[PDB]
Amino acid sequence: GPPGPPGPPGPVGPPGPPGPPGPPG
Amino acid sequence: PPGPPGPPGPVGPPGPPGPPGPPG
Amino acid sequence: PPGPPGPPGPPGPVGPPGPPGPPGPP
Repeated sequence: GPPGPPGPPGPVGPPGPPGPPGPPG
Repeated sequence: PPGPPGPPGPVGPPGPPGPPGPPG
Repeated sequence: PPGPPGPPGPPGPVGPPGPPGPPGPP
């Protein structure tokens, strides 16, 4: 028999890094 | 007789950076 | 007998954006 179909998508990736600091007051 | 579905793929990549912080 | 399992699926969605940065200096 032929191979089965592809598996499901993997899970959602991790959050990105924080943004840079805000502007001086 | 087809095989079963494959395994789940890899975790996605890290998200993009957040926005700049608040003014001081 | 059956075939072998299929290949892995694709990678998942990109992760969410990070949080806002820290405050600026006073």
